[PDB]
This record gives sequence, structure tokens and C-alpha cells, in this order.
Amino acid sequence: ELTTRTLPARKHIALVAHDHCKQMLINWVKRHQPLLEQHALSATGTTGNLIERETGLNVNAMLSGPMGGDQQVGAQISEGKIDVLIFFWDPLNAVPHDPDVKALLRLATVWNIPVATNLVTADFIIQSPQFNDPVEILIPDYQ
Amino acid sequence: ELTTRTLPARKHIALVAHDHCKQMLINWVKRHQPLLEQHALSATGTTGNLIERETGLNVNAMLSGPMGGDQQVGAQISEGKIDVLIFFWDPLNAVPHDPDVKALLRLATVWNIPVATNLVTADFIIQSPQFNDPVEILIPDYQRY
Amino acid sequence: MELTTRTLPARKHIALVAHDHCKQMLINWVKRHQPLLEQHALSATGTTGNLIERETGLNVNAMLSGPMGGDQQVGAQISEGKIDVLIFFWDPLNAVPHDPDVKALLRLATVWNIPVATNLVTADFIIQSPQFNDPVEILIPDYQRYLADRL
Repeated sequence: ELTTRTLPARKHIALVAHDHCKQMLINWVKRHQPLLEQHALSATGTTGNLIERETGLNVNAMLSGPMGGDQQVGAQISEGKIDVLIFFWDPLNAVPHDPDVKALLRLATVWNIPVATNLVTADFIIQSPQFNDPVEILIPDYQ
Repeated sequence: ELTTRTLPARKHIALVAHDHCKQMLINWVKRHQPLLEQHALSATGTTGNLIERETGLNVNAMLSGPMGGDQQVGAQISEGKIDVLIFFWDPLNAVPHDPDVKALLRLATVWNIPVATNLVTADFIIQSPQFNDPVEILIPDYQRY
Repeated sequence: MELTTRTLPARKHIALVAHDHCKQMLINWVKRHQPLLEQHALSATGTTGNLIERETGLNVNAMLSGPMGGDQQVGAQISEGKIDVLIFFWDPLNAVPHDPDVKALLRLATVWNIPVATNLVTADFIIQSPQFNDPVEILIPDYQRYLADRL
């Protein structure tokens, strides 16, 4: 049983990267600075401060993955508060919070928000002529 | 890299049960009603409405586990807003949100709050004379790095 | 890990993969986007190909169902650079016995950096993009240099 929810024109974007993937995330943000500047940005750990020092964008801070930030992101997705997830997780290194990694991606699938796990997916999303449009999405009907 | 934090005398307790374990959790609540009435209670899914109908205890409702309730609980644990976790998960059925289940237990371990994963451990915790007093707990010093 | 590039052709090879309770969701999506999908190469796993041929006029390569090896067929072709796009509606509310195949397929789509969608909103962003029917240059691991370092 489905219902609908409205993703707004101006979006709340979560930016999450594993250690060997933080330089890949910062290069992506740099290439799309004017596209990100009017949306709201959040990031786990110190990635936000790295983005801030290199580009000037404001990024709200959350806990690092190992300390709980992935669950912070996931809780907000399910409350309808985060609209997009860019999650450059590391497929070539084992992390102790892998349960948190898979739980967060599970919820981004359940709640049907645009979610990219690599560069080319993130390009298709952020460069799309619809990224700045409101979006009506099908979601589970919790009641 | 450890520091300290104080759990208040009035604890914010999270009550979480999988489907076939719901009955055991409500029996535990009914056995310990006079103790639990002095604490703040939250529960995932409909479990809060079950408790309130059978005891009159006040229970703040959160999303069910499959829809993200375990991660709401984990987020508050890491923020220092939940002080105790009673998690009656089911060891004899497989659930689709198993990563969420293990992720909540990992964080409760990281942030070193009292946590019960079965009936006898829950009785030991809530029956402790220390349970309704302030409790100093060791925690990771995140404000370091 | 050093990077190189490869180019996904204008006509894409798209893998269409869905768990039992998500099959109807995938066919809804295929139905809406049929005028675009007729211009690309399509493969699907298990009974999903029957469903698509029956309900549309699209032609699909049959691959094995997920539990019998189909996810590893798709993964193999991804790593060989033969599959360009992955539409993978897996079920986050039901446990499956081939969950390791499911996670290994998503792991490889991440290493080899191909467009991948796990839900409707992400699938629409990809297929509707004005770039979808043009060559796409993507950054990929440099396998020969990676091998050279392991010796």
C-alpha cells in the first residue's frame, strides 16, 4: 500500500563518504559548486569542514559514521527531512560499522529518495533538469 | 580518549520488541510497573499503544523497526538523549531490517548505556538499587577527534 | 588506486532486476519509459523477462533468476564492461536467501562506477536525463596498474 510525499524544489542533501572516498567526494562538490550552493547541505564527520575550507559552501555537521552519523542521517530520511543522499561508501575496505552502512541504504530505498553510491549516478542526479523541481514520490503508507 | 557523562536519576528508557517477543516485553512491563512509572518511556511501532492500554503508563511513540525506528533510537543514543535500552529482539526468526538491529546494538555498545537483550538481563538492570539514582558512565570523547 | 576512463555508448546495455514483490513496481517503470527503452539493449533476470515481453513489445535477453545465479551473471558482465546501467529494485522489507549475491552485485556496480538505481526516484533521474542517450565518459579503476601493484 502506497501514498505520496512531496520532495521540495529546494532540497536537503546529505553528503557521506568513507575515508578513502573523501577526496573523491570533495572533487565532486568542487565540480558542481553553483548547483549545490542554494540547497541545504549536511555531512558526517569532518567532511563538512573539508568542503567548507575548499569551496566556501556552508555544510551542517553531524557525527562521523563510526560514532552514529549514519543513523542520524537515516532517521531524518524516514522523518521526511532529508531529500537526497550522496553516499560514497568504500567497496574495497571493510568498515566496523558496515551494519550502519547497509541500514542507511536500506532506508533510502524504503523511502524512495534519490540516492547515488558512485560518481556517475551522482552526476545524473545533480545535473538533471528536474533537480530543482518539486517531486511527488510514492512511499509506503505507514498507517 | 574516554570522558564521562551522567545519566539522570529519571532515565529515558527505550523499549523495543520484535513481533514474536512483544508478549514477553509487555509481561516484563506489567511486572515492573511501580519502578517504570518514575521514568520516561519510548517505544517503537505500536508497542507504546499496547503498554498504555494495559498499564496507563505514558509512552512516546516512534517508527516501527522496518520503517526506521531502530535508527531513530540509535540517533538519540548517540546524542545522549536515551539513557537505557531494553531490546527484546528475536533470535529464532530472521527479519529484513537485521542491519538496523545490529547497528542499534553496536551504538549502544559504543556509547556504553545499560542495555538488555533478554529477559533476565532486563530484570537485573531495573531491579538494581542504582537504577533510580544518577549514574556516571564512561564514554568516547568525541569533542576530541 | 589509480583511475582511468571508459565510455558508455550512446545505446546503453541496461540490466533490469527486481525481487518478487518489486516486480510490479519495475513493470510500471518499464511501462512509462517504453518509448525511450526501445532504443537501448535490455537484459532481465528470471521471470521478469516474461512479464516484460508479455505486457510490452520490448525484447529482452533472458538471464537466470537471482537465487540461481542471475545476479552473478550481471556482476560478471559489469566488471567486463559489457553492462552499462543497472536498475535493481531489491526488497528492503523482505529477507532473501541470496542476500550475499544482492550485496556483491551492488558492491561491483560501485567499484566500476556505472549508473545504478535502487528505487523509482533514482531510476527516473537517470533515464530522463538528456545525457542518457549520448556517450558517457566515466572514471573507472585502472585494472592493469592495480594488478601491477599486487605483484
